[PDB]
Amino acid sequence: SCPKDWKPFVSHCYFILNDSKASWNESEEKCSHMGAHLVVIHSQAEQDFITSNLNTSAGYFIGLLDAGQRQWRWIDQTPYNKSATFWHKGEPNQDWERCVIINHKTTGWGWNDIPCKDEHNSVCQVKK
Ligand SMILES: CO[C@H]1O[C@H](CO[C@H]2O[C@H](CO)[C@@H](O)[C@H](O)[C@@H]2O[C@@H]2O[C@H](CO)[C@@H](O)[C@H](O)[C@H]2NC(C)=O)[C@@H](O[C@@H]2O[C@H](CO)[C@@H](O)[C@H](O)[C@H]2NC(C)=O)[C@H](O[C@H]2O[C@H](CO)[C@@H](O)[C@H](O)[C@@H]2O[C@@H]2O[C@H](CO)[C@@H](O)[C@H](O)[C@H]2NC(C)=O)[C@@H]1O
Ligand SMILES: [Ca+2]
Repeated sequence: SCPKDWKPFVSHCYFILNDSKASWNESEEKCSHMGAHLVVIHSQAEQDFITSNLNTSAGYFIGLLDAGQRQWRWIDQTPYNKSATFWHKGEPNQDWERCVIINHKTTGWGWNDIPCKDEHNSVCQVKK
C-alpha cells in the first residue's frame, strides 16, 4: 500500500532519493513535490529500517535541524526524543553544521551534523 518504488514501514512510506544529490533545502523541496518530507526518525526500529535500504557509500539528509545552540528540531514539529537518537561517536561537533545526514563508518550507521549547503542524497517520508 505504498506507491511504486516506495518502501512501507508500518504507518509510513519511504523513498530513498539516490538518483541525484542536492542541498538540504533543495532535498526538502523534492520531498515536498511528492507530498512528502525529509524523514523524521522516532525509534531504533525506524532507524534500522531506513539504514537497511541505504548505500554505504552515500550520505542521506534527514529532517533534523539545529534551531540554534544545538537545539535539534524535527521539521514536522514532532518532539525531539533524546531516548531515540543515533549520533556517531564524536557527533554532532560543529556549530556551522546545522543539518544532519545518516552516513556509514567503520563503527556502522549513524548521524552526523553537516553543512546544509553540502549536496547529498536524502530520504523522504509520507504517511500511508
Ligand atoms: C580530516 O577530516 C577533517 O577535515 C576535513 C577537511 O579536510 C580538508 O581540510 C584539511 C585542513 O583543515 C586538510 O588537511 C585536508 O587535506 C582537506 O583539504 C582539502 O582537500 C580537498 C580534496 O579532498 C581540496 O579540494 C580542498 O581544497 C582542501 N582544503 C584545504 C583547506 O586544504 C573535513 O571534511 C570536510 O567536511 C566538510 C563538512 O564539514 C565538507 O564540506 C568537506 O567536503 C569535507 N572535506 C573533505 C576533504 O572531506 C572533516 O569533516 C568531516 O568529518 C568530521 C568527523 O571527523 C565530521 O564531523 C564533519 O561533519 C565532516 O563529515 C563529513 O561531512 C561531509 C559533508 O559534505 C560528508 O559528505 C561526509 O560523509 C562526512 N564525513 C564523515 C567522516 O562523517 C574533518 O574536519
Ligand atoms: Ca559533524
